[PDB]
Amino acid sequence: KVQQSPESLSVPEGGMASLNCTSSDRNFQYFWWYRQHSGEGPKALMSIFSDGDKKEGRFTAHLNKASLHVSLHIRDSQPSDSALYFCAASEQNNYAQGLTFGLGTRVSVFPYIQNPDPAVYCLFTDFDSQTNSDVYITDKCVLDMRSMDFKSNSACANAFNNSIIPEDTFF
Amino acid sequence: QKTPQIQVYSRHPPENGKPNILNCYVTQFHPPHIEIQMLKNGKKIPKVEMSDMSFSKDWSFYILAHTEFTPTETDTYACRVKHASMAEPKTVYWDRDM
Amino acid sequence: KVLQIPSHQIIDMGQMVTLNCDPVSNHLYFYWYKQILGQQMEFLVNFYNGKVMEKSKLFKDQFSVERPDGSYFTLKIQPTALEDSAVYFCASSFWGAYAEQFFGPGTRLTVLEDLRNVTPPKVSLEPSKAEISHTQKATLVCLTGFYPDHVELSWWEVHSGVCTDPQPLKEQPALNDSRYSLSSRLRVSATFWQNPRRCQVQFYGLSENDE
Amino acid sequence: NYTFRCLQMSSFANRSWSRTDSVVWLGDLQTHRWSNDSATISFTKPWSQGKLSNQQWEKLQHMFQVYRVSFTRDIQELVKMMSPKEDYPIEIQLSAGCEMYPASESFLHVAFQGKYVVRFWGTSWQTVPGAPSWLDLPIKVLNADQGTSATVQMLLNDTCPLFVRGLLEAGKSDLEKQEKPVAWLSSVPSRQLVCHVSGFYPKPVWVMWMRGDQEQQGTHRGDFLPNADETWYLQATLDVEAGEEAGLACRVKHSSLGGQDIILYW
Ligand SMILES: CCCCCCCCCCCCC/C=C/[C@@H](O)[C@@H](N)CO[C@@H]1O[C@H](CO)[C@H](O)[C@H](OS(=O)(=O)O)[C@H]1O
Ligand SMILES: *[C@@H]1O[C@H](CO)[C@@H](O[C@@H]2O[C@H](CO)[C@@H](O)[C@H](O)[C@H]2NC(C)=O)[C@H](O)[C@H]1NC(C)=O
Ligand SMILES: CCCCCCCCCCCCCCCC(=O)O
Ligand SMILES: *[C@@H]1O[C@H](CO)[C@@H](O)[C@H](O)[C@H]1NC(C)=O
Repeated sequence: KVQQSPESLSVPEGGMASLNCTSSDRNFQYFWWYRQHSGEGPKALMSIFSDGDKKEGRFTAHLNKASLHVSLHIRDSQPSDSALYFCAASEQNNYAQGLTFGLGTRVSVFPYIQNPDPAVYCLFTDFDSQTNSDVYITDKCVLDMRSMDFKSNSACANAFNNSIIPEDTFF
Repeated sequence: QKTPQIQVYSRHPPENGKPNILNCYVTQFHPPHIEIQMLKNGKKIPKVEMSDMSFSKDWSFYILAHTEFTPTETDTYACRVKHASMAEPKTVYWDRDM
Repeated sequence: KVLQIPSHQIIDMGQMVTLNCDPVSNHLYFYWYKQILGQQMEFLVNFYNGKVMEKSKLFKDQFSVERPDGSYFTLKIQPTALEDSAVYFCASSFWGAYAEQFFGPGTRLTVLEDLRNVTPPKVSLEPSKAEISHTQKATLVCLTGFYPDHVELSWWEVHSGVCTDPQPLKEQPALNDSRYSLSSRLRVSATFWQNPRRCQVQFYGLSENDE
Repeated sequence: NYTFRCLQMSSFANRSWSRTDSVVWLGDLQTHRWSNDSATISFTKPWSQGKLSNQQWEKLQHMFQVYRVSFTRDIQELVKMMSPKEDYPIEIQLSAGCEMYPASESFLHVAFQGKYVVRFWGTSWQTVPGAPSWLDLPIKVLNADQGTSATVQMLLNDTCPLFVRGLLEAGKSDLEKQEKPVAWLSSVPSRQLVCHVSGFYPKPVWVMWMRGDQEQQGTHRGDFLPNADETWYLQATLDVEAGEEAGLACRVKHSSLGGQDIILYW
């Protein structure tokens, strides 16, 4: 067992996501971070096993074998950072081992929608990033038009009117 | 490229006729390519038992050859080492004291 | 690069499945990992040179992992619970521990009671007239009876502007053998929408060797 | 105080011909051998496994197999990419282990063609003063490899000390054995008086030529020489004058005798 924190983090483009991880056995003070995007194979992000900091480009990691506590710091968060981050402890003196992961953390990096004005067509588009049988609606989607350099949220009169709608909405 | 030192000495006090083990200790050589032979009266002694090759703190390799023998007041025992750093194969005769 | 093929495999209960893996050359430490519904990554087995080592509790009594010389590294479910329907990942290591493990793209397994429920989905590519007149930007949405649930809806490739749902939505959640529905929108300009001058979903159904 | 020592001897005659042999020493006793020929490391002692479990060891056994083969292909790659700075034949020696205190210090030293060029230290490989300048890029590359760096680190920080403390418990019956030395006198024109001492264990022995209360300050003590059966041989000498040899004695003190010093009169 390796306990991760939190269930989910949410960072704005440019901010820094910071995660936690704790081992309960004194013989497991050698940690890994593995990142996995949806329906894709996990990739190793970085190792620690040493009492210090460890800067791997845009990533910093702090370990304290003393209290078996680790941290991963994703600074200057990219949109392409939104993923499931796993953490595992390896055993001291093994030399043939399975990576045994914790429950993992879902990170959601979002863009700050400057100049938005929400509207439903029943698609609710161009809105605030803080706003979160017969009818069905899936969660937000960040569509980013690289050609026009414009990124937009997405998701028949009062159908979408189940959650909270802003006070500046066209219909 | 270091030239080997050879030393030949009995395990027990050499009593004529009594069964004794004859050691040949080869030290201070490089590279480890070496061929050691224990000779009684000239011809090579069949069951010449070699130890494992090891090296010292100064990286110089060393090895031990040993075989059983019973000394007499006639028979001459010798250790012959042929090494890359030697033009001629070196031989040393057991001094009858060691 | 550690390769797995294929990739999306649907099997009927009682008949054995072979999951092929082609690890990275020079590596001699192999691994199998199971992830169901995409939640938790789970260790099953590790192999080295000629024999297995650590077999976890999740490694069923009905499983077998071989690696003959020249061939693949194969986990074999034989056979074959409806609880097996998940994603399995192969992995390479080179070092036994303390070093990167390389994971494959995974194989999506789907064990099913009645394979007669396997039905492909219908793609359905209109831009809102109210959108372009108000913002000069027009969203086009593609949205239907998929099972289970091997689709991958895309645009023709235009990996720009378009987004897709994180996982399909089960149309009838109250049922065990339910069809799934996924959404995918592309955003178009006023100059792209108004111009007079394909939404395909890559689906995996029954194999070429099935009656 | 005991020094655990894994010595690795690797030869490279040409491309195709190469052999790696190794021997493991705890103090002055051999515990392991590993020939180029063998698939597994062999135990020389009944206790060479220490207190590691069978699985503990089998996993470690694999790691070295994966190393031995990798160490060869790599070195032969390092020469193919080299030239003309390096060429065959090539000799590589490697010494790694850890020293023991009541607390420890591990080491890894690499020597190339007899000269000591590389050591591992802390978290990284580093060239040692005077070593060939061309080793730098190669060492840089080796340090951008984390997995190797990490295995070497784990072996040096974690395993060596643990492994050794096990052996020290396991081989207690062999390490603390006591063997008595038998001694004899001889002479050889330089006249020179040799005092032979053989069959003693452990290694510390006190040998001196005497005239009563007086230790002869002219005694030449030879080098310790190994017997076939894991005991020691030593000799002591003293150049003498014409009449001076009458009245001299050889005294031997060892832990195996316990007050019972060996005194041989000439
Ligand atoms: C003529 C110059 C002689 C100078 C003497 C210096 C001797 C060098 C001392 C280093 C001895 C340690 C031997 C270690 C070799 C490692 O390179 C190797 N034992 C493990 O590294 C692995 O190398 C593999 C290829 O053989 C792969 O590249 C591995 O990458 S991986 O992604 O598969 O994990 C990678 O880790
Ligand atoms: C193995 O031991 C060495 C030396 O004690 C460790 O190397 C030091 O690690 C810390 C990391 O916080 C650094 O402050 C030092 O710069 C390192 N080097 C030296 C020379 O002290 C190393 O971390 C240990 N390895 C493991 C896996 O625990
Ligand atoms: C190659 C020597 C194997 C001998 C088996 C002894 C097992 C104990 C290992 C601890 C020694 C640590 C030094 C290893 C460094 C290295 O040679 O790469
Ligand atoms: C050493 O071992 C390797 C691997 O088994 C083998 O290919 C090679 O021929 C051996 N070399 C010698 C000199 O014995």
